[PDB]
Amino acid sequence: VDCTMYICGDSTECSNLLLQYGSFCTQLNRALTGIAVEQDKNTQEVFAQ
Amino acid sequence: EVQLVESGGGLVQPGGSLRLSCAASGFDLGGYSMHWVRQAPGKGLEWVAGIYASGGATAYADSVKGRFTISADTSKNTAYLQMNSLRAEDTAVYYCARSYYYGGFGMDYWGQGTLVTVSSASTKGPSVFPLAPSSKSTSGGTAALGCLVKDYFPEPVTVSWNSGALTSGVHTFPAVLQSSGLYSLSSVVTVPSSSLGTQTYICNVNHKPSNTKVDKKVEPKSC
Amino acid sequence: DIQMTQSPSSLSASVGDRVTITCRASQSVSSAVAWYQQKPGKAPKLLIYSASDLYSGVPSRFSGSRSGTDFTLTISSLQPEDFATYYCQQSHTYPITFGQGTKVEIKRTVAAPSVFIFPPSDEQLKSGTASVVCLLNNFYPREAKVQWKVDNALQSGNSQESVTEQDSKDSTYSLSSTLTLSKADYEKHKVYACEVTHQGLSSPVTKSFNRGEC
Amino acid sequence: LSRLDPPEAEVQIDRLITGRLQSLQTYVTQQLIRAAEIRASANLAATKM
Amino acid sequence: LSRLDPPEAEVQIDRLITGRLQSLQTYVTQQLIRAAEIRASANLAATKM
Amino acid sequence: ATRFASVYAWNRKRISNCVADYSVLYNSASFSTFKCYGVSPTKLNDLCFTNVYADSFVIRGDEVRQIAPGQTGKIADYNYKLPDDFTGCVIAWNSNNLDSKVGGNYNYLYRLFRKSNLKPFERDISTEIYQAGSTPCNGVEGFNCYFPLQSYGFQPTNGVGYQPYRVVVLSFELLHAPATVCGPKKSTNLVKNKCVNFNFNGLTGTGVLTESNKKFLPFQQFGRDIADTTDAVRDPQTLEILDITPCSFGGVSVITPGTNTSNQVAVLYQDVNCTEVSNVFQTRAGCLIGAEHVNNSYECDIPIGAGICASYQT
Ligand SMILES: *[C@@H]1O[C@H](CO)[C@@H](O)[C@H](O)[C@H]1NC(C)=O
Repeated sequence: VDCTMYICGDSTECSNLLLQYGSFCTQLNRALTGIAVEQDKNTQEVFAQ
Repeated sequence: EVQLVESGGGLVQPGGSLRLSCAASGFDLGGYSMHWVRQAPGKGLEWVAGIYASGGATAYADSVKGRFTISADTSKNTAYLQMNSLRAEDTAVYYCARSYYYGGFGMDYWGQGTLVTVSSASTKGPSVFPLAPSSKSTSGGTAALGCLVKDYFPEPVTVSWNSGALTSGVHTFPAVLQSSGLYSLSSVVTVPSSSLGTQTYICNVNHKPSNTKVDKKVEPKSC
Repeated sequence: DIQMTQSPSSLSASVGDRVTITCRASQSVSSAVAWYQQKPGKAPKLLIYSASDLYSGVPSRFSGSRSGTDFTLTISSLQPEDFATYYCQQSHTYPITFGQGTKVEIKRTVAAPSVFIFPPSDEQLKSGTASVVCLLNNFYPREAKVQWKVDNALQSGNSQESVTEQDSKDSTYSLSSTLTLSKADYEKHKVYACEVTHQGLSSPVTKSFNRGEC
Repeated sequence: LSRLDPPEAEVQIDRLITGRLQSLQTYVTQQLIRAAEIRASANLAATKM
Repeated sequence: LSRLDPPEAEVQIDRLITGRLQSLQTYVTQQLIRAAEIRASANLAATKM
Repeated sequence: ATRFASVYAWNRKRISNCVADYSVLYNSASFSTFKCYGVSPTKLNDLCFTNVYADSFVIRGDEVRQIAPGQTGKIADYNYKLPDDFTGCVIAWNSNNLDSKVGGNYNYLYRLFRKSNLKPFERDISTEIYQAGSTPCNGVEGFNCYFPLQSYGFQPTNGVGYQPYRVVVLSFELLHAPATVCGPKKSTNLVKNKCVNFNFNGLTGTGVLTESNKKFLPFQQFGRDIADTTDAVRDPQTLEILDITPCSFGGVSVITPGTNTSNQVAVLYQDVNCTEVSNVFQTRAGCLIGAEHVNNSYECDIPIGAGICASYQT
């Protein structure tokens, strides 16, 4: 999930107001990417033997 | 220009009656209610009566019902209060006022009020008792001579010093009514203390209602 | 017959300050309320009528509003001429009742009074009674009292008092407090004294005399 | 942003962004817990292999 | 709701409903993390059995 | 309007099926009061409403302050009430040269009494005598028995707070229905199979307009998806059914060697065309800009996705 467009994209005003929360939503974007990576690691542990 | 002018007050003894009038100018009476309000000396205000000029219907305070009658005349553009069965408990400054509808609206404009007084002592001119200065040291080096104006009726009285020439440093009290049926008030003059043996200090009590005056010399006493 | 409560009983504020006085009715009064201003020696003047309508000849400084059942009267900026007693009237259900009325004081520097004692004189005592007089002159604020002592004991139930109106420039006033004794009681006590207490007096003013003195 | 006067929009936008971010945080937190449980199953499968 | 002027009551109620919800969300998340842990102890118990 | 209604009985104009220009009222600026609540006055002809309403009446100048959400007062509670969640504009102006009469204009009336407060947009035109006291009035005028309806003292000599004001309140109603009241934005013809911005009766979005492979029933103008947004529309002037596809997008990632070996990198644009984003490679995972390709299989180094990996060779 990309928090910029999730909240509102394609707009200067939408971006400017999301940025008032600083790095908070960046952390969610990172958690989700990290989960997807971990899910590949699970697949590799099970099959790449 | 809107004006209300009251008239007809005076002194009426118990068992008598008094008619008050109030003229209107700058506006009509029609469409308005007219009211009278009473203020006894030393008291706040109490309503007496109201009339709707365009209807003739009235209302009275329960406390005055059967004694105080209200009416209005739209040809003359004036209004009246007929106060009967007067007692010494009914003495007050009587005000005229106007308002909208029977009620639910406040009063817009009042007159100045005319004073009626009554007592067990129907009238008396004043007399004056002197008050000695302290013989001891005071703050600021100042001192005063005073007096008590006693046993007169009715109020107002005008009180001044040095036969009316001295107003500087003069401080006086409102009169209050005593058990004698008569009014009293104290008065002082504060000056540098050495002036109390130099200047003249005669209390001048002017009482127009009894056609009298009191010229009372106040002096330091040995002490 | 709707009863009014006006509050505070007294308010103090300097010139130029914002003053709010409130009135509450015991019952509904619609918008029938009138606001009056009374100066010493003068008839009450009308400021506001029917809750929010300004009376002609009244400064724009006088205004008000209503919230719920609370009626608020405001002077946006006090002038030296606005130190007067204020009242509320509710012209809804007759008899029409007014509130108690409230005062506004200038907040002048606080000071103690010139205090004189007049021991009963030989001439006054000819009446068969005695009158001891303590007079406090030209002082501030409005609130002050005199406690009497007889033979250094606190006195009670044997005194009377009268207080005057405040001065047009300084709002100072004088206070008169007396003791009533029969001549026979005057003769039974040796020492009389006036103890003056109020906000401007750091140490109660005590003045005294012996019977028969001055 | 097209409805309210810019500062009025800022107030309503802040209410909306905050609620959206909280919904994402709940989503991610719950997903992280599920990810851990799935990882345990994946490791168990790898062990069975 | 029985004490305040309705529009002010509404705002303070919204603040309290949100605070009460946050407490429920907190409870559930804590129980959810703890639930994963109790399951882990239980999976160990099942293994020991 | 030549004449306005009394506040006790305000007029309610129901407005639908029109092109609404609010900028005109704003720009003329003939109003002393022009305050919008829940909506901006700043030329918002972009938004459209299912219906709008215009409520019109005459009140005193000091009473103009009550025509707002969150208010109490003689008008706010007994003559003209707005909801606290109101969306709309309050517009007012001085009518001294229209509503002033010699002797006073007593045609305008207000309610002084009621036994309860009004609901938002409720009217009460009853003259039944209000009983303030405990005894029955039985239709008789008097103390504690009021005609609830009273005239305004709109005298020709009154100061500003007592002058009559003409007030119009424009309420904007947005339902899950076609906007029949919509501003005069320049009308444009639809462009098919291209990424465009859209505004269909005030409902906006961005997407690629395409012919629909499904039909809609005649009673409705649009359909919606899982996120409650527009899925497809019927054009409002010609009833064609067109789908709206989101415009191409995706995350952008960079494939890089360690920056101690080389600096040749490629940018992978997830699920998009190489013409939308010389060394240009199009695959299913996305487009790689700054990369070449080989059709042979080898060991994986940096994954692209869907079975394809990037690596470095001479
Ligand atoms: C562009 O990308 C879209 C969506 O991934 C795809 O449907 C289309 O076939 C692509 N076009 C080309 C020319 O690659």
